[PDB]
Amino acid sequence: SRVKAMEVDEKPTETYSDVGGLDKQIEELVEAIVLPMKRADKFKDMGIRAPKGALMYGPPGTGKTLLARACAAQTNATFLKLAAPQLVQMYIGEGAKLVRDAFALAKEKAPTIIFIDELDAIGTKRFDSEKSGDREVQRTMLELLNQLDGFSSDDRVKVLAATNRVDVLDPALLRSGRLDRKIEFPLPSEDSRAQILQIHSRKMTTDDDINWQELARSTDEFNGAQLKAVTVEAGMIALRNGQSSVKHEDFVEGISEVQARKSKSVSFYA
Amino acid sequence: SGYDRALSIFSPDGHIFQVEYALEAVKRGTCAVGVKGKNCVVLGCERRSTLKLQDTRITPSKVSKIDSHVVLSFSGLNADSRILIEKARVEAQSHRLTLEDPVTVEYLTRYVAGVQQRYTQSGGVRPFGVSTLIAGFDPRDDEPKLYQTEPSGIYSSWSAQTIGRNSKTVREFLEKNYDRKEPPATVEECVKLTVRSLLEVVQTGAKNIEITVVKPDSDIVALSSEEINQYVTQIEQEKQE
Amino acid sequence: SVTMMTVEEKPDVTYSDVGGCKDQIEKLREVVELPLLSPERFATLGIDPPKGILLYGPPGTGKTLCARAVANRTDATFIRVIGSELVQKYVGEGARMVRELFEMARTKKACIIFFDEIDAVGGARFDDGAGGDNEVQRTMLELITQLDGFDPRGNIKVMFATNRPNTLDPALLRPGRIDRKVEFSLPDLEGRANIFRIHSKSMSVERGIRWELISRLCPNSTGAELRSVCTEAGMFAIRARRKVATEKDFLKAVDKVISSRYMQY
Amino acid sequence: LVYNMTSFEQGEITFDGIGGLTEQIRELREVIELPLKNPEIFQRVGIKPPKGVLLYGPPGTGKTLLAKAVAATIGANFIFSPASGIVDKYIGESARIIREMFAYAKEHEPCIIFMDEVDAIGGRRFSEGTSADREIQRTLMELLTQMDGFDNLGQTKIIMATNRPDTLDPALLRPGRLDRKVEIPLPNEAGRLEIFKIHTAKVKKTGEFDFEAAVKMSDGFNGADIRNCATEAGFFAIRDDRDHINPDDLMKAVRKVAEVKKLE
Amino acid sequence: NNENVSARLGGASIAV
Amino acid sequence: FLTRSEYDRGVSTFSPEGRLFQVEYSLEAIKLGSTAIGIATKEGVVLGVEKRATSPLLESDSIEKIVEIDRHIGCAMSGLTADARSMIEHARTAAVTHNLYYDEDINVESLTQSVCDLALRFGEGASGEERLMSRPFGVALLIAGHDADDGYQLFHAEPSGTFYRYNAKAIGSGSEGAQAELLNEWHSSLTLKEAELLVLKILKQVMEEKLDENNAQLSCITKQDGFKIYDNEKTAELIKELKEKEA
Amino acid sequence: TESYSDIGGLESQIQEIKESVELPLTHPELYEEMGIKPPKGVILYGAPGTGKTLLAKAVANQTSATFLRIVGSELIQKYLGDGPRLCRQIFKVAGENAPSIVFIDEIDAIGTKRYDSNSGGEREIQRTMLELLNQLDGFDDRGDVKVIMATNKIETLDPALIRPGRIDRKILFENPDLSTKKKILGIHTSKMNLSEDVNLETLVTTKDDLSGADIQAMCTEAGLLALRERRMQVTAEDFKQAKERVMKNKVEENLEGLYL
Amino acid sequence: RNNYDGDTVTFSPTGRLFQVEYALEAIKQGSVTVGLRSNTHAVLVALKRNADELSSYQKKIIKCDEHMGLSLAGLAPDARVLSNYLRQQCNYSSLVFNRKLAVERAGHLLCDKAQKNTQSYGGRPYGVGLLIIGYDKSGAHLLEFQPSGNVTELYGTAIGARSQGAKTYLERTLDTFIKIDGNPDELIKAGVEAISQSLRDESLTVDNLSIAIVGKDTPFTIYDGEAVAKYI
Ligand SMILES: Nc1ncnc2c1ncn2[C@@H]1O[C@H](COP(=O)(O)OP(=O)(O)OP(=O)(O)O)[C@@H](O)[C@H]1O
Ligand SMILES: Nc1ncnc2c1ncn2[C@@H]1O[C@H](COP(=O)(O)OP(=O)(O)OP(=O)(O)O)[C@@H](O)[C@H]1O
Ligand SMILES: Nc1ncnc2c1ncn2[C@@H]1O[C@H](COP(=O)(O)OP(=O)(O)OP(=O)(O)O)[C@@H](O)[C@H]1O
Ligand SMILES: Nc1ncnc2c1ncn2[C@@H]1O[C@H](COP(=O)(O)OP(=O)(O)O)[C@@H](O)[C@H]1O
Repeated sequence: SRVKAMEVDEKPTETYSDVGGLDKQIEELVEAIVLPMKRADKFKDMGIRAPKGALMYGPPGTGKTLLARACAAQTNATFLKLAAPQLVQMYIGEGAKLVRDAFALAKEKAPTIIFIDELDAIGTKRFDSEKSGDREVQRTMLELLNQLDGFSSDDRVKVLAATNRVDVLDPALLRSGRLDRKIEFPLPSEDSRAQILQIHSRKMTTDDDINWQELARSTDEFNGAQLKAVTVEAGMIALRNGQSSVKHEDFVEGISEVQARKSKSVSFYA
Repeated sequence: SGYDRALSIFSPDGHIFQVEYALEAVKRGTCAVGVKGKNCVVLGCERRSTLKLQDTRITPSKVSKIDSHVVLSFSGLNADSRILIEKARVEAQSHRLTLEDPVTVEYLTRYVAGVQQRYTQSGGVRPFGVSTLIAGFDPRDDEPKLYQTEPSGIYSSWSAQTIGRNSKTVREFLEKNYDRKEPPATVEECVKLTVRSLLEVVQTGAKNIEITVVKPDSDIVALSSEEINQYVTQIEQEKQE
Repeated sequence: SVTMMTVEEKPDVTYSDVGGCKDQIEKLREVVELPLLSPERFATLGIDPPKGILLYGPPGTGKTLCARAVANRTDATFIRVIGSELVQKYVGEGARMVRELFEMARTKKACIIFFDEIDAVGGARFDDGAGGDNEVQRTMLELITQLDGFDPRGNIKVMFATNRPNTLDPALLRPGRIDRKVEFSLPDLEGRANIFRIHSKSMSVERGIRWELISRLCPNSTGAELRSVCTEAGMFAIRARRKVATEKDFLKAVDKVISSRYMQY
Repeated sequence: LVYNMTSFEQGEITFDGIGGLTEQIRELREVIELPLKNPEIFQRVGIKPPKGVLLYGPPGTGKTLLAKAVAATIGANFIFSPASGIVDKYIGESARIIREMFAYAKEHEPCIIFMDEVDAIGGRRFSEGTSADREIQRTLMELLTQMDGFDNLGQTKIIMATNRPDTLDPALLRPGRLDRKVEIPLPNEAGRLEIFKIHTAKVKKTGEFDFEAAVKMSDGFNGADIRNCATEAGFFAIRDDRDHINPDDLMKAVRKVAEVKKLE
Repeated sequence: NNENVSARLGGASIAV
Repeated sequence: FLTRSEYDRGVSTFSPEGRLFQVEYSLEAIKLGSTAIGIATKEGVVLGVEKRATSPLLESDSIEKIVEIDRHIGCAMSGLTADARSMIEHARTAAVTHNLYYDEDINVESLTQSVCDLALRFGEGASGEERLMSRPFGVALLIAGHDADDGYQLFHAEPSGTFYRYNAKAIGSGSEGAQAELLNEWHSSLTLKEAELLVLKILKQVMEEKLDENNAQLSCITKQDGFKIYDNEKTAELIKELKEKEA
Repeated sequence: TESYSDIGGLESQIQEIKESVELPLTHPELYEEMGIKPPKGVILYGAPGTGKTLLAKAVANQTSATFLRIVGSELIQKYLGDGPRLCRQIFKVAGENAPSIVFIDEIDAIGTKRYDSNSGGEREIQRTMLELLNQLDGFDDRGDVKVIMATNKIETLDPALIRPGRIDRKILFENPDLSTKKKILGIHTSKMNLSEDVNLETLVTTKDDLSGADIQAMCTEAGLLALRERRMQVTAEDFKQAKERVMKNKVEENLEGLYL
Repeated sequence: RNNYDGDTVTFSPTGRLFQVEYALEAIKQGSVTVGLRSNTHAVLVALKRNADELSSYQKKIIKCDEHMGLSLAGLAPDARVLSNYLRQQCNYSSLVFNRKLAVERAGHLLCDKAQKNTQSYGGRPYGVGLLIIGYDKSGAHLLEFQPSGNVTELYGTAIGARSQGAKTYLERTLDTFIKIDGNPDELIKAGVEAISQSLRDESLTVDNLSIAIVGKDTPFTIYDGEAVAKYI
């Protein structure tokens, strides 16, 4: 048994003051998945196929596993945060029975949202050595997805999914009706990088005479995962030298210690 | 790796590669030995007896003089050796022209190395797959000397030296026998010193050798095939058992 | 069961017997000892230390000894999750152990573990996600499912190892998953001069030696090519039958293990 | 089921509730429906019924909605085989999949294929890595023999959709089959309101009509444009909790969302 | 309980 | 985290570390080369070199790590002995022609700038020049000499451009050990004979073989006598002098 | 089963295994007197037809200890998770049977670079190469069990296990020099008649770019080649025709003759 | 792998150049140097690093002409090229026109040189940023230089390793030392508390510091050595 072992994460949540940037991505979401949850009438009464679900794709360390936690407690819609692996583990007579129970409960407690992890383990496009190891998994989720709407349901259950690879998956999920709104998480620009940097640091002790700007400029090919970690090790440097705060220096040497450069630093320069 | 496919880059150990790969080419060539007595120089060669269709009327010759008081010997490959021999003898007769004075041997030796330095430095060029050595006498003196040269472009002054196949056997040998405590005096012991030195390679073939020596007063003299054939025997005459 | 068998039980090795890595420890014991010994100074600022550090370096560079040198020092449970104990056949029998592995650790406090040579399982990046069944894919996704997604635990220290880091996932450079990437790399002179001395304590040589000669004579080398010296150097005297070592003996001991001359210098 | 929907031969989407064409769809009426309707002539002439067709052109045309739709009129089983999703790095096992489906199609009594992005098959072979490109023809060539061997059936029809026609010139596979190759259109400005009339239905919106829509639909002539404008124009009357559309949102929609449909 | 799985017992595979 | 291995096959490519590598490798060639020492009293400058006996049948004066480059200047090669010759042929083409374009004697700080103005000719030329070399050439000279402006000083000239006025240099196979301990054996108030002692001492701790008149060499500068190097005979009598002193 | 007095040649090569294996059982007080413990590991380069396996089987003749029999490919298995157990089995039992020796041969089968493949089977050897590492030096000492591993080519193989901690000396073999061909020839030929023609110091000679194994083929190929002539004993020209044969297709210097 | 960064011919996949963008981390592994302005007198200061506990220090400030100088930061030998270049223009627009070369005209053509190396296959970018000062017939100025070409006219800035620990002093105190004039004795004091906020325990030995100054009635001139213990 895992469904009872699994529970909604509605009670502890980020509270959404912790995310930084991402102006339009969430505005796309709320305009696409949230407003309809409170106006089920018009998207049955005005007459329109509502957005059944949506997908977000983008590289790691970027705010996929996070953002799906903000929106729920924001809106008071219970859920579960699911795990493709624990379906795919050596237990086999539950991957289907679980996902049947999944929408079953989420159908109850309505209105609700539901969300899944990386689809690396259940994308499963492959016609390789044995398909039947997993084809009974997705097909129930397909049928379970078909339960959501099609004959004027308005079940109030809505679905989302995150994954790095938007290409390895089954090409049977991009189909019409089931879902058509794949969201890109772009890597951040400099004005977007800095809000990420303050927000993982307000808990930390600092001074006020920083210019956070060029510290963003020093960071390209980095985002949130690459960012707080230097926001960590600056404080880690503060002790070995013995400070009671973090200076501008300690951040930037964080950058130099992401990849351990350790430059000669006096080699015939001036 | 990839650090060894050019002449204008350094490996992280600091050393270039395409040069000392030449030292592997020259190792594939024939011997070339030289010794200076008190007042006379000698030079050897690991001549081949390939086949009975080369004209005995013209034996080949590693050695090639450039002026009547200088000679030269080499090993490696012959094509790239033919050039600098001609850039040498050209340069010497110019020094007689401009200065009305023959060449000090050191000046010559820094011209052949003065090209083996550019033919590796500026790319678009391959080195000279050859090591050489110089031998002779300065004008107006008996001072003996021989100089070595190698494609890195440096010039040393050994008293005895070799280049090529099983040189490692020989450069240790003469160290065991030749020494400055007793410098030889005349030809028949500098040659009796040398003809035995070849024997690590010659495997008892006397159709596989030539030899020359040096004079003061700007002369030379070559040597015959029977005039060693006796020296094949006095050196073996000690080898009774 | 078998997991209970693999436990350190006090090997004898200090930090006195390690040399040129005089600062690379100062990263390693910064995360292990202090949160387990002196957590108040972080707490005076009140932040989350890193947990789940790593170390990578060339072979024979001197990393495994540190991983056991830290064992006797801490007087705390040391755990070795070694190979041939995570990828047994009969799926379910393989990945249950790692679940049971942490479960012992989740129960117990003041606990640190060790994963020797993760390149087996973590290094098995899915070959373009191919294979209709990937037995290592499922068991790698669980520990990140243990360690990421949500917190496994709050007081347990973890260190991995790798002779070859580029194998494993891009998900093991990332907080929760992994925090630090320490890099053991080749010494310098002042490190080597303090690696010779420890391996020559037992040796029966007589003074008149200046290892400063030797380090200038031994270029880029590992911390294990510098003990083999002490064997062969001490050995040549044996076939030559002397009851003591020289210095010159080292000079023809050094020539072998590193292993015709650059006359152009 | 394992692979694909198969439509149970009766899921009856409207091949005419669509702003597509009449000439092309009537060009297809020949090769499929006429024999399956009327075998009294091909029999009388003895010619065997046709062998497949190609439908070139880039998307927006609806070059897959008609296909399963007319298949629903006649009632065959509609499936997929996207060549992008068929290639496998191994030596064989790209041709095995071909062999499964011609067999498995025949496991069913009728069945028709919808291949797409088939340029993955028909490549120019500019790399010329003989370890690979010797195999690319190997799996391709198996298609040519797996497709028309002994199969004397009148049920197993074939379709191949191929954006970017004539990118393939390893082999044009012209002679014999491909009895048609439809000259596909794009959505003409006249067809805009032919299309907007489709999706606008099933709405109570105070009309939401205009002639400022084809000008807006100019250069955004793809069916997704109209599906999405009616989507988001539907999301603007609710932007203020209104009751019925205004046509200005349409003049706002297509003007302000064909942007992405013209720049990228 | 003789549900002896096939052990996923490997096997080679040609490339490209 | 792809590493240095890629941006290290070209003189004219930086790396995200912000640096070059080929020039940074050139410094790792003189390391292979034999030692070299130079320390400067007020009374006079000295030098010191190992010569790396390869075999006992080489006339040791065949090869030179010391040059009477001018009346009042000297040098000390360390590294590839070949490409050094492309400097001094240009160096003592300056100290001469400066006695023509100015009919006087030269100052070093032009000279060490001149040679260091040359080594960077493989790229941007100082005086708007062009390129003449594909290969920065690895040697590290020691331009000792006298000018009447500041007196007795030496230098250290890399192929990488910049120079430094050391008061006590050491470069070659011993820069790590020697230049550590000259820092506790340098006095502003030395003699000359307080100088040639240690330079033999330091050159003894550093290298392989027992010393000899043949396996070393050294010289001294003084304004009136010039670049006077020492015979094997004279140098031999200091070596003995060290021993009875060492008792 | 063989012994010494059956090689003759390898002397610079053979003093090591003596110092690794045959000796320390005898007089370990030597090694400790210095304060030193001998190697744990040995390896033998290739250059085939030069007597690698021969050396190992010799010491087995006189070792007064337990000695083992493995080639590199007995380690690997099929069930995808039982291979690497087998390695820990052989090392613990050797400890149980200590002092012991092993011999893993042709382990280029196993030892390769971390090729980072995509097959599914070539992975299960890389783990099998790895428990060895984790077993052999790894984390904990093992005691007095010694390795004598062999191969035929290493110049791009055997990545990381070749280091101290695991292996300490790297003996190498080649085709012999002229000096060794003398005594080695006496070995095989010391049972035949050799009627009067011996002349052996010209029979074998440089430019006979042959092996240290082909000679016994030449020795045996002659006797029957004389037997068929109804002459059991032997002369020189028996051997001349043989050397004419077996040398024929070893090498050809057609690309030589350019370095004049 | 951040490809497209083998040479300065190629763009990014966005519109960026990487070899340039990698040069800018060269200045960051050199020393620090700073420059101010007043409406009459300007100044610059630089800490010069040793090579050991025994060597000399690095010639860091250089007179290109009398009404104008500079102060480098980063790779020096590539600065000598530029320093020789100004020394020709200034020695060209006075043998011909006799006019004092306008300081702003200098940076108005160095940018037309760092560009023409950015284009073509060969050479490098001038991997150094540097500062320029100068008085002219218009008034005092400061002009900086970073390798990409963009120069800028400023009141005061600084560059090098750990320099933004000085810029904040300037942005904090900018309104004060710009009206100042007539008394360089305290302006020169300004940079010293500006730079001393940006140190790794360097402690500012007299030998470890170089100062250069210009003015209307004052030529360019270097103050180093024992004449600088004053301005500690
Ligand atoms: N917009 C953001 N605001 C705040 N933090 C962010 C943001 N984007 C990323 N982060 C940081 O990145 C991390 C979260 O990344 P996330 O978990 O969403 O990716 P992931 O799920 O780890 O990716 P994968 O599923 O491939 O493992 C957190 O440490 C978070 O602080
Ligand atoms: N500083 C040092 N002092 C003493 N010995 C050292 C030092 N560094 C390395 N060694 C030697 O290196 C050996 C261990 O190497 P280590 O296991 O750390 O390399 P490794 O990369 O972990 O090898 P593997 O990857 O196979 O585990 C020990 O036998 C030890 O003697
Ligand atoms: N000195 C020798 N005396 C007698 N036989 C020798 C000698 N050296 C080599 N051999 C011959 O060489 C053969 C052994 O070759 P080797 O040791 O290379 O076999 P191996 O270890 O399996 O290596 P390979 O796989 O390359 O043959 C023996 O059969 C033996 O007859
Ligand atoms: N002629 C048309 N009339 C109305 N809608 C269309 C038309 N063509 C395409 N569409 C819309 O576009 C979608 C089909 O996309 P399509 O262009 O067929 O993709 P593909 O070309 O890859 O098959 C349908 O869901 C439909 O809403």
